[PDB]
Amino acid sequence: GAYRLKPKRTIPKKLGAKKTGDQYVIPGNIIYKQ
Amino acid sequence: GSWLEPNLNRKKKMMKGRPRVPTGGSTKGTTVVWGDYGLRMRDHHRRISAQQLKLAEDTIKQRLRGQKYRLYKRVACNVGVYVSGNEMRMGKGKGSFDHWATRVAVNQIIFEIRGQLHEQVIRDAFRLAGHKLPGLYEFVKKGDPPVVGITKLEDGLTVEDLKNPRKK
Amino acid sequence: GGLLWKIPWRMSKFQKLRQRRRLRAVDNVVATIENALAKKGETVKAVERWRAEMPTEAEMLPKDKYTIFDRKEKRYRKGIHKLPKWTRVSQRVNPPGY
RNA sequence: CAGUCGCGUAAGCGGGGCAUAGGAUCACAAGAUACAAAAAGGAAAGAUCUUGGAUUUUUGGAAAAGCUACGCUAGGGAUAACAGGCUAAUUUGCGCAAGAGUGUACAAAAUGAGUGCGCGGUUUGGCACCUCGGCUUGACUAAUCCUCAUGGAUGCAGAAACUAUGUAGGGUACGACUGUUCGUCGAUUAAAAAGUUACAUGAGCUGGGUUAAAUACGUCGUGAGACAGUAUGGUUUCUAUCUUCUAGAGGGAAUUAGAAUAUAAUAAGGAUUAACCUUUGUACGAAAGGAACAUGGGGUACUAUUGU
RNA sequence: AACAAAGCACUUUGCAAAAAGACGAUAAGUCUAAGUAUUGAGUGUGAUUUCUGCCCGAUGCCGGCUGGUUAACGAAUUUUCUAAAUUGAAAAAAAAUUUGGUUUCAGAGGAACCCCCGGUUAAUGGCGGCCGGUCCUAAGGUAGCGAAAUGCCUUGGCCGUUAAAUGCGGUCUUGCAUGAAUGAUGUAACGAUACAACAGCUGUCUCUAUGAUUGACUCAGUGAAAUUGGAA
RNA sequence: AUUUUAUCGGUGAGUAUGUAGACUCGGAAUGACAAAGAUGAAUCUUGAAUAAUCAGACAUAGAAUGAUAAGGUUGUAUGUCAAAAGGGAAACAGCCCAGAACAAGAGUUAAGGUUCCAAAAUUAUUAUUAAGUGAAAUAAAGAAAGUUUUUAUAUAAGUCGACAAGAAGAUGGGCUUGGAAGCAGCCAUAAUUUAAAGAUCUCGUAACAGAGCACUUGUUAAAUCUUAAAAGCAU
RNA sequence: AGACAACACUGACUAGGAUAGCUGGUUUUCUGCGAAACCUAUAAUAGUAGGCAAUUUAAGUAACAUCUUAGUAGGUACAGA
Ligand SMILES: [K+]
Ligand SMILES: [K+]
Ligand SMILES: [K+]
Ligand SMILES: [K+]
Ligand SMILES: [K+]
Ligand SMILES: [Mg+2]
Ligand SMILES: [Mg+2]
Ligand SMILES: [Mg+2]
Ligand SMILES: [Mg+2]
Ligand SMILES: [Mg+2]
Ligand SMILES: [Mg+2]
Ligand SMILES: [Mg+2]
Ligand SMILES: [Mg+2]
Ligand SMILES: [Mg+2]
Ligand SMILES: [Mg+2]
Ligand SMILES: [Mg+2]
Ligand SMILES: [Mg+2]
Ligand SMILES: [Mg+2]
Ligand SMILES: [Mg+2]
Ligand SMILES: [Mg+2]
Ligand SMILES: [Mg+2]
Ligand SMILES: [Mg+2]
Ligand SMILES: [Mg+2]
Ligand SMILES: [Mg+2]
Ligand SMILES: [Mg+2]
Ligand SMILES: [Mg+2]
Ligand SMILES: [Mg+2]
Ligand SMILES: [Mg+2]
Ligand SMILES: [Mg+2]
Ligand SMILES: [Mg+2]
Ligand SMILES: [Mg+2]
Ligand SMILES: [Mg+2]
Ligand SMILES: [Mg+2]
Ligand SMILES: [Mg+2]
Ligand SMILES: [Mg+2]
Ligand SMILES: [Mg+2]
Ligand SMILES: [Mg+2]
Ligand SMILES: [Mg+2]
Ligand SMILES: [Mg+2]
Ligand SMILES: [Mg+2]
Ligand SMILES: [Mg+2]
Ligand SMILES: [Mg+2]
Ligand SMILES: [Mg+2]
Ligand SMILES: [Mg+2]
Ligand SMILES: [Mg+2]
Ligand SMILES: [Mg+2]
Repeated sequence: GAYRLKPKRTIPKKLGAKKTGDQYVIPGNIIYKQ
Repeated sequence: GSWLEPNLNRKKKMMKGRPRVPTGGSTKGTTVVWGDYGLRMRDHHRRISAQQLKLAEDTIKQRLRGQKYRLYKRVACNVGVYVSGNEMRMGKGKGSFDHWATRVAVNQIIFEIRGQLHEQVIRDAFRLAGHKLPGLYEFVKKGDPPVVGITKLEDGLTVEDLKNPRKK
Repeated sequence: GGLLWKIPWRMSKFQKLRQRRRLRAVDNVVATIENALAKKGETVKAVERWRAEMPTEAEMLPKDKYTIFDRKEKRYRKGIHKLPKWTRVSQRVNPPGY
């Protein structure tokens, strides 16, 4: 914040890779959020 | 703008930052490029203000007045320094604008000069400017080798020699 | 501060001797590993990387054996005994120029 | 997957929008489901599904204004005011370097812009480790107001003063005003300088300031009340256990068997000021003015000395 | 310096069954008072001299329309369920109407407070800016007082008092933030109130000294207390 | 109306110089994910049963904040303390070693040390310092015939120092000024002749005069012996 | 004068009937294992709950840790203009 408090704390979106190369997956598994 | 008053907004507050500390063998800004002589900061990396650089410029002009010379500036004050009150308590946001400044790495050139003058007359002008600037300064001539960190590349010394693990 | 951490800026000739021998001992561990593998015609990426960008105690300068780089110091140098666990961690190379 | 609609030659796509920013339950209201129906037939009130109305914005969701200096209890020093500690921006604290400039001339006799490199721990502050002044009596520092020695001084003739180097032995008084430290002023003085020590010292004193209950004024508040405001008044406890200290003793171990008397080396403290005359109206100086060195100023006794 | 106070002023009280006010788990009733508007109660101010100005907009109170609003009450309305009957349907059938019970909806008219109009300042309270002119307000601080018990700037300026005045007194005022019964202002008299000055007087002080008694000290008798983790 | 710029702003070009929390064309190490194999001290998961804790502190690195101050405040990475004794750091929560079940041993070692206090070297080698500098908490810029080393450089063609003498002439350059003659200031400062001699570097005069300097020759005299810079340790 | 109402009065004394997310205290030995001071929510911030997770001992393990080899995600230091 500052002279006027301004609470600014967002929920983490957790974007990016959820599975790496040569990693086993089944239908429906998220691999990359973007 | 100018080398002491940039075309930047004083409201946008800038983080303190740090001067560059070349650890990979960079010689950026350690050689005389425009003028024949130069003033080098040889001790440590600092943040110089715009009032200190303005006084240094006045000292070189006061000593060389009435003569023909061309003064170059190799630093620009593009860093806003925001100072909160010394009487204030900690917190309550970042401080307000105080002055402009510039960050200088070690063994970098500040001023260069070219003119129809004697060398000893230029050594004195840079000596006085160095006396009033923060830190320790040195006289440099055009053609001198660059500096890697705090080591000069003299006598065929190269950057690859400084990177070689074996140096004994 | 008011809490005293009495650490001298320089090392004694006894601390230096042990440092030379610890750097010498590590070289023997690497050489022993490198020679044992060469007899079998094998290699390890960690060993090939050590022998490529790390010198031996006999190839190091005294400044590199008793000091380290510190951007916060006047001359960018600092006592190697001021590094945490400096007797059990490897430290032989500093940025070029300092 | 089932149901059944759209577009498409077809493959196929479609369960809103390129992506990332709209809160439940409860209660209430509107539709469906055929579950149960407090003797029985119905119903009421319930259950399940769909849906709607929210600065429920302290947005996992209470219908909610103040004073207390008349205050109380439980706690915290987990967060303040005094002191100590850390820090040194700042300071009414200093030093060094460089030298624009002033000095009729001439940087450094004096003076020293804006600056740089530091010391120090006096002021105002930061952090949060930790919850006044006067009197009396000291001790210590030296960045020196006087007294002592001394360098420089086109700008040291002399005198006085300026600057600077040594040096803290002693001294730095009296009064008016103010609660005052501070400050202002009067009049003397060789001079009437500073600082640290819990901004030394209240189990040594004082209580004027600050200062709870009373009260009034102004201002603020709808008001109770409040104020870095102002004014009058307002309980200042303690028989010294220990260390240290000031004095005085009992016992003792001394080259040694023990005494009387007179005592050395040695140690610890104490004393610690300044001015005038003489010299001499000499040096210096146009004059005014006016040193330094040295002698004496103990005697209306001795003695010494000066006059008659 | 606070309270009270004599004085002053305002409001209230007609006494015909209870004057008002106060008291009464709440009354009878009591005080008021064996009083009666020159009585009693409440409120503010605080003898007397000289005086007490402007504003009824806000707030409070009082008065006032053949008015508005208007809860209860109530003309006029309306509904749920069920029983029986009729109509309807008479196919697997509801549905509608009347009545009984049961249970809802509903408001033309219709009180005070309130809305509206007026009165009241010794009621609570308020009493201006800008540059002779001008804007605004219910009205713009009048008389008087004024570095004050009110003053941040500030030790305001000037005069007197002091050898020396942040004090005291007088005086001028652009008074951060004086002011007229939260009364304004000036004397006599009064005050263990607060401040200032003079004379005298003094050990308050310069600067202490001596003397006296009781304790303190010693001997004999009696014999506490707070306090204490342990202590070389 | 008119042209011109080694002046200001603007546009174009540059494989020009710098600048970086919201620039990254290039780009580590580290860390992260998963697969197989191997190793290892069961350290993992699940079932059942069932707690405490929810101001942390410091060190190191790197940041925000502050003032590039705080034993300050606040994230990240690692460790210790907390809840860990023991050895080292004089004394020591957080640092350097090392994890205490109990004894014995001139036992073997870590960090750290070895003249005495105090267990162990007055042990060897090569240099520096003369200041008790320093020796277990680096005060700065800076000054300087302190000393050492290195690298250049001068020397019987006499280095270095001293001493002796010289250091001219056109000319008092022109201007300026009351005066300006090398030496207030302004402009110029190709020459000339000499063993050399600035139209003038420092004093001096009101202005001249005068005394020095640069420079020139001579005498004395060094056979590892001149001058300067840098670096190390000191003052 | 918040003055007095018999130790007490901004509301006495006495008998009966409380709470305290706060402070303090909580008593024998041996043995085994062994944290946290973080996240989320809260009328919360001295508290509490759920997780992460300490413990007990059974059932599993293609468990978990580490290294090697090959592979993958991502743009810091650095460097550059
Ligand atoms: K009115
Ligand atoms: K009215
Ligand atoms: K009216
Ligand atoms: K009605
Ligand atoms: K008036
Ligand atoms: Mg918001
Ligand atoms: Mg400097
Ligand atoms: Mg300490
Ligand atoms: Mg039934
Ligand atoms: Mg919430
Ligand atoms: Mg949420
Ligand atoms: Mg009061
Ligand atoms: Mg604390
Ligand atoms: Mg002299
Ligand atoms: Mg003496
Ligand atoms: Mg004190
Ligand atoms: Mg005391
Ligand atoms: Mg009294
Ligand atoms: Mg005693
Ligand atoms: Mg004697
Ligand atoms: Mg006689
Ligand atoms: Mg009257
Ligand atoms: Mg009555
Ligand atoms: Mg009154
Ligand atoms: Mg009155
Ligand atoms: Mg009704
Ligand atoms: Mg009507
Ligand atoms: Mg009136
Ligand atoms: Mg009035
Ligand atoms: Mg007795
Ligand atoms: Mg890239
Ligand atoms: Mg901290
Ligand atoms: Mg604990
Ligand atoms: Mg330990
Ligand atoms: Mg030792
Ligand atoms: Mg042994
Ligand atoms: Mg020994
Ligand atoms: Mg020493
Ligand atoms: Mg001339
Ligand atoms: Mg001249
Ligand atoms: Mg009261
Ligand atoms: Mg009382
Ligand atoms: Mg264990
Ligand atoms: Mg932890
Ligand atoms: Mg809530
Ligand atoms: Mg709590």
